[PDB]
Amino acid sequence: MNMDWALFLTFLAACGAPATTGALLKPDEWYDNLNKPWWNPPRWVFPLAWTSLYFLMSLAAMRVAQLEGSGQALAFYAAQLAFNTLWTPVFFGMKRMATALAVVMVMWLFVAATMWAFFQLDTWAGVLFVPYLIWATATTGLNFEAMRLNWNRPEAR
Amino acid sequence: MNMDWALFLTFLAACGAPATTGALLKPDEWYDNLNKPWWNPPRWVFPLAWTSLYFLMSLAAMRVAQLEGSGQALAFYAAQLAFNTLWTPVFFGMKRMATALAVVMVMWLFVAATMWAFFQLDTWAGVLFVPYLIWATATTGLNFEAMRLNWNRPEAR
Ligand SMILES: C=CC1=C(C)c2cc3[nH]c(cc4nc(cc5[nH]c(cc1n2)c(C)c5C=C)C(C)=C4CCC(=O)O)c(CCC(=O)O)c3C
Ligand SMILES: CCCCCCCC/C=C/CCCCCCCC(=O)OC[C@H](O)CO
Ligand SMILES: CCCCCCCC/C=C/CCCCCCCC(=O)OC[C@H](O)CO
Ligand SMILES: CCCCCCCC/C=C/CCCCCCCC(=O)OC[C@H](O)CO
Ligand SMILES: CCCCCCCC/C=C/CCCCCCCC(=O)OC[C@H](O)CO
Ligand SMILES: CCCCCCCC/C=C/CCCCCCCC(=O)OC[C@H](O)CO
Ligand SMILES: CCCCCCCC/C=C\CCCCCCCC(=O)OC[C@H](O)CO
Ligand SMILES: CCCCCCCC/C=C\CCCCCCCC(=O)OC[C@H](O)CO
Ligand SMILES: CCCCCCCC/C=C\CCCCCCCC(=O)OC[C@H](O)CO
Repeated sequence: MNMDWALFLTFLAACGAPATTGALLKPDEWYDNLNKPWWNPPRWVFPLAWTSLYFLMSLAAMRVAQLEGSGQALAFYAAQLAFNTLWTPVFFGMKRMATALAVVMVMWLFVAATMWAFFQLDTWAGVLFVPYLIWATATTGLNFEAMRLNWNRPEAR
Repeated sequence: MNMDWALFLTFLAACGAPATTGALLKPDEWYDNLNKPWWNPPRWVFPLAWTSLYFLMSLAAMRVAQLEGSGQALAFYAAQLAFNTLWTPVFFGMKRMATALAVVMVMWLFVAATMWAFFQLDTWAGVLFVPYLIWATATTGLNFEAMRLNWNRPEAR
C-alpha cells in the first residue's frame, strides 16, 4: 500500500469535473432570496469543504485501487462522482429543486455504498469517506429544506 | 472473465448521471439557431449514439473491473465519465461554449487514456471504447465548429 501518485492525481483530476460546476456559478439572487435553515453555512464554506473532500475521496480511492477485488468499490466510486457532478448544474443552473433532490439522494446512496465497499477492503479508505457521507447528508437536508421553505415553479416536463 | 451483472448494472447506473443531463436539456431552440458545420448529423443521431455508448462503456468497464491491476484503468474511467457528465450542462445549459471545449478536450484525453489502459488488460474492453473515442473526437469537432462558426455571439468567446 503506497502513496501512488498516478492513482491519486488521476482521481484528483477527476474531481476537477465537479470542481468546474461550482466555479462556474455566479452570485445568484434567486439563491440569495431563498429561505434557508438556520444551520445553512455561508457560501464561502462550500468551496473549502468540497475541496477538502475531493482530496479525501481521491486519497481513499487511491488506496482501494491498489487492492484485489476492488472493482465493485470503484464502480460505486465512479457512480458517486458522476451524480455529484450532476447535482450542482441541476440545482443552481436549471433551478430544478425537486429533480436536484432526487439527484443528491442517488448520490448519497452511492456515497454510502462506496464507503461500505471501501470498508470491506480498507478501513482507512472507508474512514476517509465518512466526512464525505456526513457532508452529503447535510447537502441532502439543505436541498430538502430549500424546497420545504420556498416557492417552486413547475419544471419543464 | 465473466458476465458480472452487479458490476455491469453499477456502471450502467452511473451512466444515468450523464443520461440525465440530456433528458433535462434536450437540444435547445438556441441550439438549433447556431450555425453548424456542414457535416453536422441530424438530431436523432445523438440520443442513439450516447445510449449505445453507455451500454458499450459499461460492458467494457465490467470486464476490466474483474481483472487484477485494473485500478488505474478504473481511475481513468471515473475521470472520463465525470467530465462527460459535466459537458452537456456547460455547452447546452450555461451556453459557455469556450469552457465546454476545454471540458470535452479533457474528456477526450481521459477517454483515450481509459481505452489505452483497457487494452493493456482486456482487448475486448479496448475495442468497445474505440467508437467512444471516435464519437468523442466528433463531439470535440462539433464544439470547436460551434465556436468557430458563431464567433460573433458573446457566448462563443
Ligand atoms: C463560484 C462560485 C462558488 C460557489 C457559490 C460555491 C458555493 C457552493 N458550492 C457548492 C458546491 C460546490 N463547491 C465546489 C468547489 C468549488 N466551488 C468553487 C466556487 C464556488 N463554490 C470553486 C472554485 C471550487 C473548487 C476549487 C464544487 C466543486 C461544488 C459542487 C459540489 C461538487 O460537485 O463537488 C454549493 C452547494 C453545496 C454543497 O457543496 O454541498 C454551494 C452553495
Ligand atoms: C478543485 C479541486 C479539484 C482539483 C483539480 C485537479 C488538480 C490537480 C491536477 C492534476 C492532474 C494530473 C493528471 C494526472 C494523470 C496521470 C496519469 C498517469 O499517471 O498515467 C500513469 C499510467 O500508469 C500510465 O499511463
Ligand atoms: C467522523 C470521524 C472522521 C471524519 C473526520 C473528518 C476530518 C478528517 C479526518 C481524516 C481521517 C484520517 C486523518 C489521518 C490520516 C490517516 C493516516 C493514514 O492513513 O496514513 C497511515 C499509513 O497507513 C501509514 O501508517
Ligand atoms: C440509462 C441509465 C439507467 C440504467 C439503470 C441502471 C440499472 C439498475 C438496476 C437496478 C436493479 C438492481 C438489480 C441488481 C442485480 C444484482 C445482481 C447480483 O447481485 O448478481 C451477483 C453478481 O453477479 C456477482 O458477481
Ligand atoms: C434515470 C436514471 C437516473 C437515476 C438512475 C439511478 C439508478 C438507481 C440505482 C441503481 C443501483 C443498481 C446497483 C446494482 C448493483 C448493486 C449490487 C451490489 O452491490 O452487489 C454487491 C455484491 O458485493 C457483488 O456481488
Ligand atoms: C491539459 C489537458 C489538455 C486539454 C486542455 C484543453 C484546454 C484548451 C482550451 C481551449 C479553449 C479555446 C481555444 C481555441 C479556440 C478556438 C475557437 C476560435 O476562436 O475559432 C477561430 C475564430 O473564432 C473563427 O473566426
Ligand atoms: C468537510 C471537511 C472535513 C475534512 C477536512 C480534511 C482536511 C485535511 C485533514 C485531514 C488530513 C487527512 C490526511 C489523509 C492522508 C492519507 C493518505 C495516505 O496517507 O495514504 C496512505 C499512504 O499511501 C501510506 O500508506
Ligand atoms: C452501432 C451504434 C449506433 C451508433 C452509430 C452512430 C453513427 C451515426 C448514427 C446513425 C446513422 C447510422 C445508420 C443508422 C441506421 C438506422 C436508421 C435509423 O435508425 O433512422 C432513425 C430514424 O430516421 C429517426 O427519424
Ligand atoms: C487526434 C488523435 C487521434 C489518435 C488518438 C490516439 C490516442 C489513442 C492511444 C493509443 C491507441 C492504442 C490503444 C492500445 C495501445 C496498445 C495496446 C496493446 O497492448 O494491445 C492491445 C490489444 O489488447 C492487443 O494488442
